[PDB]
Amino acid sequence: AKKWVTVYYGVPVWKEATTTLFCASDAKAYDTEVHNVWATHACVPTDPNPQEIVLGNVTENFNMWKNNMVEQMHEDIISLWDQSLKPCVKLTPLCVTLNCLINCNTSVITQACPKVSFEPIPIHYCAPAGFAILKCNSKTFNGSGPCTNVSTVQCTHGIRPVVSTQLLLNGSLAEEEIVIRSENITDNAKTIIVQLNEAVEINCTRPNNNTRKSIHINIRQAHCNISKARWNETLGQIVAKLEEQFPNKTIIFNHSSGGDPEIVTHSFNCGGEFFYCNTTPLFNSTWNNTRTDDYQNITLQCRIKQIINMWQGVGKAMYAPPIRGQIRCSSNITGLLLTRDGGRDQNGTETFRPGGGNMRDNWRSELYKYKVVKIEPLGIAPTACKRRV
Amino acid sequence: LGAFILGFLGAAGSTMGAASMALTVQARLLLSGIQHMLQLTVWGIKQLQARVLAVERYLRDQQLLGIWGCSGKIICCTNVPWNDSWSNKTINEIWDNMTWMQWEKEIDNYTQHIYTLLEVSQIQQEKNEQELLELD
Amino acid sequence: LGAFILGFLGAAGSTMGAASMALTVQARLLLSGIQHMLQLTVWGIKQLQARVLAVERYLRDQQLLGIWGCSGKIICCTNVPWNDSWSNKTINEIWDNMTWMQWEKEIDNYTQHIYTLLEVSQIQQEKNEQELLELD
Amino acid sequence: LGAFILGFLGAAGSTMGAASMALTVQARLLLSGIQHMLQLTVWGIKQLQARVLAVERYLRDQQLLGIWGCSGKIICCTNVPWNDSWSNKTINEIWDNMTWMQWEKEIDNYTQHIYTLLEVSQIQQEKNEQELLELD
Ligand SMILES: *[C@@H]1O[C@H](CO)[C@@H](O[C@@H]2O[C@H](CO)[C@@H](O[C@@H]3O[C@H](CO[C@H]4O[C@H](CO)[C@@H](O)[C@H](O)[C@@H]4O)[C@@H](O)[C@H](O[C@H]4O[C@H](CO)[C@@H](O)[C@H](O)[C@@H]4O[C@H]4O[C@H](CO)[C@@H](O)[C@H](O)[C@@H]4O[C@H]4O[C@H](CO)[C@@H](O)[C@H](O)[C@@H]4O)[C@@H]3O)[C@H](O)[C@H]2NC(C)=O)[C@H](O)[C@H]1NC(C)=O
Ligand SMILES: *[C@@H]1O[C@H](CO)[C@@H](O[C@@H]2O[C@H](CO)[C@@H](O[C@@H]3O[C@H](CO)[C@@H](O)[C@H](O[C@H]4O[C@H](CO)[C@@H](O)[C@H](O)[C@@H]4O)[C@@H]3O)[C@H](O)[C@H]2NC(C)=O)[C@H](O)[C@H]1NC(C)=O
Ligand SMILES: *[C@@H]1O[C@H](CO)[C@@H](O[C@@H]2O[C@H](CO)[C@@H](O[C@@H]3O[C@H](CO[C@H]4O[C@H](CO)[C@@H](O)[C@H](O)[C@@H]4O)[C@@H](O)[C@H](O)[C@@H]3O)[C@H](O)[C@H]2NC(C)=O)[C@H](O)[C@H]1NC(C)=O
Ligand SMILES: *[C@@H]1O[C@H](CO)[C@@H](O[C@@H]2O[C@H](CO)[C@@H](O[C@@H]3O[C@H](CO)[C@@H](O)[C@H](O)[C@@H]3O)[C@H](O)[C@H]2NC(C)=O)[C@H](O)[C@H]1NC(C)=O
Ligand SMILES: *[C@@H]1O[C@H](CO)[C@@H](O[C@@H]2O[C@H](CO)[C@@H](O[C@@H]3O[C@H](CO)[C@@H](O)[C@H](O)[C@@H]3O)[C@H](O)[C@H]2NC(C)=O)[C@H](O)[C@H]1NC(C)=O
Ligand SMILES: *[C@@H]1O[C@H](CO)[C@@H](O[C@@H]2O[C@H](CO)[C@@H](O[C@@H]3O[C@H](CO)[C@@H](O)[C@H](O)[C@@H]3O)[C@H](O)[C@H]2NC(C)=O)[C@H](O)[C@H]1NC(C)=O
Ligand SMILES: *[C@@H]1O[C@H](CO)[C@@H](O[C@@H]2O[C@H](CO)[C@@H](O[C@@H]3O[C@H](CO)[C@@H](O)[C@H](O)[C@@H]3O)[C@H](O)[C@H]2NC(C)=O)[C@H](O)[C@H]1NC(C)=O
Ligand SMILES: *[C@@H]1O[C@H](CO)[C@@H](O[C@@H]2O[C@H](CO)[C@@H](O)[C@H](O)[C@H]2NC(C)=O)[C@H](O)[C@H]1NC(C)=O
Ligand SMILES: *[C@@H]1O[C@H](CO)[C@@H](O[C@@H]2O[C@H](CO)[C@@H](O)[C@H](O)[C@H]2NC(C)=O)[C@H](O)[C@H]1NC(C)=O
Ligand SMILES: *[C@@H]1O[C@H](CO)[C@@H](O[C@@H]2O[C@H](CO)[C@@H](O)[C@H](O)[C@H]2NC(C)=O)[C@H](O)[C@H]1NC(C)=O
Ligand SMILES: *[C@@H]1O[C@H](CO)[C@@H](O[C@@H]2O[C@H](CO)[C@@H](O)[C@H](O)[C@H]2NC(C)=O)[C@H](O)[C@H]1NC(C)=O
Ligand SMILES: *[C@@H]1O[C@H](CO)[C@@H](O)[C@H](O)[C@H]1NC(C)=O
Ligand SMILES: *[C@@H]1O[C@H](CO)[C@@H](O)[C@H](O)[C@H]1NC(C)=O
Ligand SMILES: *[C@@H]1O[C@H](CO)[C@@H](O)[C@H](O)[C@H]1NC(C)=O
Ligand SMILES: *[C@@H]1O[C@H](CO)[C@@H](O)[C@H](O)[C@H]1NC(C)=O
Ligand SMILES: *[C@@H]1O[C@H](CO)[C@@H](O)[C@H](O)[C@H]1NC(C)=O
Ligand SMILES: *[C@@H]1O[C@H](CO)[C@@H](O)[C@H](O)[C@H]1NC(C)=O
Ligand SMILES: *[C@@H]1O[C@H](CO)[C@@H](O)[C@H](O)[C@H]1NC(C)=O
Ligand SMILES: *[C@@H]1O[C@H](CO)[C@@H](O)[C@H](O)[C@H]1NC(C)=O
Ligand SMILES: *[C@@H]1O[C@H](CO)[C@@H](O)[C@H](O)[C@H]1NC(C)=O
Ligand SMILES: *[C@@H]1O[C@H](CO)[C@@H](O)[C@H](O)[C@H]1NC(C)=O
Ligand SMILES: *[C@@H]1O[C@H](CO)[C@@H](O)[C@H](O)[C@H]1NC(C)=O
Ligand SMILES: *[C@@H]1O[C@H](CO)[C@@H](O)[C@H](O)[C@H]1NC(C)=O
Ligand SMILES: *[C@@H]1O[C@H](CO)[C@@H](O)[C@H](O)[C@H]1NC(C)=O
Repeated sequence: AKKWVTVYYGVPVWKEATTTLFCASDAKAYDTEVHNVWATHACVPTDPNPQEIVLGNVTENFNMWKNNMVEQMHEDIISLWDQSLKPCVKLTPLCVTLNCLINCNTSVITQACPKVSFEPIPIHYCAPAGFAILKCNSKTFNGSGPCTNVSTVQCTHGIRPVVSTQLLLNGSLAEEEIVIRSENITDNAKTIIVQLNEAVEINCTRPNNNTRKSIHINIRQAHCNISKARWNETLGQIVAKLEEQFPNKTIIFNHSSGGDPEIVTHSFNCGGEFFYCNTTPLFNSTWNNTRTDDYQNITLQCRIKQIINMWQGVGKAMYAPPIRGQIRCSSNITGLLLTRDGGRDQNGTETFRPGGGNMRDNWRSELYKYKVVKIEPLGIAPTACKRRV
Repeated sequence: LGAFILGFLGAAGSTMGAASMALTVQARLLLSGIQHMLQLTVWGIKQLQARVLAVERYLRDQQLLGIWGCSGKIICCTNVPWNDSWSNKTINEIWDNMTWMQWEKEIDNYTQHIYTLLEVSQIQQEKNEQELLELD
Repeated sequence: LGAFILGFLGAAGSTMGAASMALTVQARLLLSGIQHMLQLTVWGIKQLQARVLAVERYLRDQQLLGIWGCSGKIICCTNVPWNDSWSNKTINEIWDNMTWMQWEKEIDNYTQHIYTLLEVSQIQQEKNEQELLELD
Repeated sequence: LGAFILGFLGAAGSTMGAASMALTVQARLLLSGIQHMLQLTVWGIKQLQARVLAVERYLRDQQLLGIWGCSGKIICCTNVPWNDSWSNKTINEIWDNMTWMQWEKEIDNYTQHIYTLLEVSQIQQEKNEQELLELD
């Protein structure tokens, strides 16, 4: 006939926003716990009546490695560690704008070091006034692939700010099957995030019994235990998924390939105790469709350290000596960070060494379901009307 | 009404024709008329700032459509002819298929150009109206 | 203004003619321009949710009157002839006697039928306008 | 937009012509789209009551302009001739010089008289429209 342009208003159209999100955690405001002190001064109470509006037949390209929301959580946690664990000596680099002998002299800071309590708390990132947060609901989701069961919410689920390497601690589990996520496979640079569907437990202690400070002119020793009869089940499903990506090659796990002590070993915290657990008797086994472990209590030898390398930028640190005794960590294991060793020398093998260290990758495994979008209401479409003039 | 305060013309996922036709059914119906905690206060305000901002944005854009002669109307109509180099599609398949999210990516290249054509057409209607004021 | 946020056309109890004539007097006047407790917060919100909901309902029905061609107007006017089997009363006694609460019960039987006639008349005006678009 | 919620036509201090021309630039841009404490609650409400009252006053006066036939329009236009005993100034110097605060004191004597002329002109347009209803 005769097409004509018209303008509508209130049209459902989405975009991508780059806003700030206020946190919302269930605090206490009375104890001397660090996270309860931080959550009281900058967080609001949790929403008692949440509403999840399920959308219809919609599809959204949920990219996860280009998510700007995870770039905010990482900057909201660094501001917590500067209020929690004050280092005794904070040695950090500082260069001068001189082209090239560049003047790069260190700048140390001496602060008081009180041994404070330490325990994470689940926080909820909520959308500000005027924006909305989308959420996929597919049981696989694939990572940067578009899903179909998109539903909108206003606040995310419980997210714990646990900082660890090689094994993602406390958090959410998978829905029905162990899925693997990676930005791009076969390029051996991007870390492969593996989410488990069953909580693998871990207990780490040192009661007292080792007040022996030095040896010659132990308090620096601890251990962990993993249920071998339960851990083999979850590992048996990981190799079942990895072989689906490489059917002719051989899955061969291995220890780390070296580097900094916070990467070669596991590293988590419990009341200022910076456990550096040697994980070689957990990834030494080579694999095929059958096992190569043995046949309960895998003694994961750990060690408290004092001079660490900060994860919140370059630069060493030095904390106060450890507590006298009774340090317990009744944790869980929900994820697993694995790298890959490919190449032209790869003679039908698959090496999956433990990686991690980039804390942004620690939270991308948690903030993969969400995305912050805004509502643009204009719209233009052709029609058959005509303005009478 | 379309899962948010804004975007009330219809719910996403449905096609443009099926959503606009369902609005009229929702129009006749809505017009004929046929435990606690002290921290509910903070969330009582966060639920209000989203409603006041959505209303305050509504009234702003409702008045900003006066640049195109579509002031105060959610569904306007202009007199600018629709090019064929923009979409090259019939009015039947655009409204029966291609929901709003799909249609936006279809004309996202020219959605900034069409805004320039609508304003020029408004000044022409205002100037042509002014010429008749010399007579009447 | 009529003891509530809605119902601002006049106060109840007064007749339809006396209320509409008193509104114009209130129109010229308003246009020419001639102890505490912490629990005042909870009631500070309850007094806001009644004002935001009354505004949000106002804008919804103000735009829903586009079905009858009375969009954005609190006092519209149509072209549907008034039947005599509905009220059978003169325009003088309807406005001088019979306040709004009494008039509603007078035509409550046909108030659902008249809504059907107003929509059919709007589509006819839109279709007849479209036929003139073939010429102009 | 003009440093307050109301007074959004422009910022004070700028002349009437420079403010009205700058609004159109702000119109195309906005349309194309190209620590905490518990006592933040009390100030969270005081910032809302100023926004709800400004919107509720906006909708009231927007509908009260129906007395002059300028309902729903922020920039109307009438047909009452401008006297020379009111300002006796050309349309060029009024818009290039004399900002809004200065212009208000210029016609504050007659700003109450002009309101009487606008209402009489509206009733005349309504009565003259009613006479044509006898024919059409
Ligand atoms: C993953 O998630 C899991 C949760 O599912 C996380 O597991 C949590 O880990 C926490 C730390 O690792 C752990 O917290 C500890 O709990 C101890 C037991 O709590 C219970 O008892 C207390 C007291 O009876 C109850 O109030 C409470 O409700 C519980 O029922 C606490 O006792 C611990 O506090 C002590 O340790 C911290 C360590 O820095 C000290 O800062 C703190 O001040 C306390 O220190 C005293 O005790 C130590 C023990 O040796 C002494 O050495 C020290 O000098 C202090 O001693 C004084 O006080 C004692 C009395 O307590 C007195 O006898 C002595 O003479 C001194 O006067 C600490 O709070 C959580 O329980 C644990 N949760 C679960 C469910 O297991 C896990 O960490 C997460 N993963 C990661 C990586 O975070
Ligand atoms: C887990 O990863 C580690 C990565 O370090 C890997 O351990 C090393 O693997 C390399 C690759 O085979 C080993 O290197 C060779 O090992 C043979 C066997 O002992 C040596 O004889 C070789 O030394 C001779 O050859 C060199 C040239 O090839 C000469 O330059 C040299 O002078 C010698 O003449 C060569 O070193 C390496 O020994 C191991 N190291 C250890 C500690 O294991 C490990 O194999 C991976 N795990 C699994 C299960 O694959
Ligand atoms: C996801 O990651 C994958 C790996 O992590 C990416 O795969 C890459 O894909 C490209 C496209 O084929 C490969 O590039 C090839 O490289 C060879 C070797 O180059 C050498 O020889 C050429 C001449 O032959 C010479 O000019 C060069 O200088 C080199 O000396 C080329 O011969 C091919 O023509 C082709 O360009 C990459 O090798 C491959 N990466 C790896 C690690 O194998 C993949 O692209 C990623 N996905 C997306 C969507 O980007
Ligand atoms: C698409 O996404 C929606 C998101 O809500 C999914 O709906 C949810 O489905 C689960 C089942 O896996 C429901 O959990 C069940 O809830 C009922 C009632 O609360 C309870 O009886 C069960 O024990 C179980 O907990 C969940 O409630 C439901 N969401 C809502 C808001 O009701 C839906 O399943 C997804 N579609 C597919 C095909 O997965
Ligand atoms: C984590 O624990 C494992 C426990 O096996 C440690 O592996 C063992 O480390 C020692 C120290 O280097 C190795 O001994 C060396 O063996 C070579 C022969 O390859 C010999 O030439 C050296 O003189 C030295 O005796 C030992 O072989 C190695 N165990 C195995 C099975 O290879 C590992 O070092 C610990 N890692 C961390 C970071 O704590
Ligand atoms: C990779 O690491 C695992 C860590 O569990 C190794 O499994 C461990 O293998 C040793 C072999 O010497 C087992 O010791 C055995 O103890 C029994 C009872 O005392 C004794 O009768 C045997 O003669 C032997 O000494 C140890 O129990 C077992 N760990 C667990 C938790 O059962 C595995 O061997 C490592 N593989 C390689 C290739 O390094
Ligand atoms: C493998 O590791 C687990 C934990 O790492 C060991 O479980 C622990 O076993 C001891 C010995 O029975 C338990 O102590 C007992 O607890 C009961 C209950 O309170 C108490 O009444 C007894 O007097 C005694 O103290 C200990 O509680 C238990 N750990 C937990 C968390 O329950 C297990 O024994 C290890 N396997 C082997 C073969 O050693
Ligand atoms: C799962 O994710 C991968 C990428 O992470 C998607 O793979 C690409 O999909 C497009 C179209 O589906 C293809 O054109 C590309 O060739 C694929 N690339 C690779 C490397 O596989 C994949 O589509 C996602 N799965 C689903 C169901 O969407
Ligand atoms: C780690 O410790 C937890 C408790 O701190 C253990 O969980 C208990 O396991 C026993 C079985 O041995 C059950 O009877 C208890 O009911 C469990 N506790 C709870 C609260 O349910 C866990 O088994 C330990 N795991 C390892 C590998 O040491
Ligand atoms: C962690 O695992 C070690 C190794 O099995 C446990 O040490 C054993 O403890 C049981 C009972 O306490 C003893 O009968 C064994 O003789 C111990 N083994 C050795 C080699 O000494 C240790 O108890 C576990 N941790 C916890 C908290 O139970
Ligand atoms: C660590 O794992 C244990 C189970 O191994 C979790 O305990 C479960 O917690 C949920 C939460 O409501 C309960 O519904 C289950 O009944 C618990 N099961 C058992 C066996 O105790 C525990 O919550 C996990 N820890 C964290 C921090 O998630
Ligand atoms: C989504 O598609 C199904 C397929 O039959 C349809 O029944 C349903 O109505 C669609 N959703 C909406 C909101 O129209
Ligand atoms: C894993 O270990 C358990 C005992 O802890 C055993 O029952 C199970 O068979 C093992 N898995 C495999 C694949 O052998
Ligand atoms: C791995 O297992 C397959 C059978 O599932 C077997 O054919 C193959 O030889 C095994 N690999 C090695 C290195 O023995
Ligand atoms: C749109 O149609 C006009 C016809 O007047 C034509 O001149 C113009 O080039 C068309 N626009 C484009 C982008 O092709
Ligand atoms: C919608 O698109 C399909 C092509 O995928 C086409 O076959 C169908 O005819 C279209 N619908 C209508 C009503 O024409
Ligand atoms: C239109 O925009 C798309 C992105 O949505 C881009 O890929 C394409 O090249 C653009 N086309 C033109 C003609 O600008
Ligand atoms: C209303 O008047 C019309 C005349 O056009 C008449 O046909 C109709 O029956 C009347 N309605 C009723 C309910 O009597
Ligand atoms: C109002 O009704 C009464 C009957 O109760 C009647 O007498 C009177 O005339 C009516 N008012 C007018 C102005 O006609
Ligand atoms: C009108 O409604 C009233 C009550 O709602 C009822 O008593 C009366 O009989 C009805 N009249 C007709 C004609 O339907
Ligand atoms: C304004 O102009 C009119 C012309 O019709 C004139 O009659 C009237 O007196 C003027 N007003 C004043 C205040 O002089
Ligand atoms: C008033 O108007 C007359 C006629 O245009 C003009 O000559 C005179 O300058 C004006 N006076 C003032 C004070 O504006
Ligand atoms: C503004 O007023 C000055 C006198 O103060 C005058 O000279 C100037 O011409 C006026 N501006 C314009 C644009 O006429
Ligand atoms: C106008 O009002 C001002 C003060 O508002 C007064 O000084 C002035 O004399 C008045 N002029 C006339 C003509 O009324």
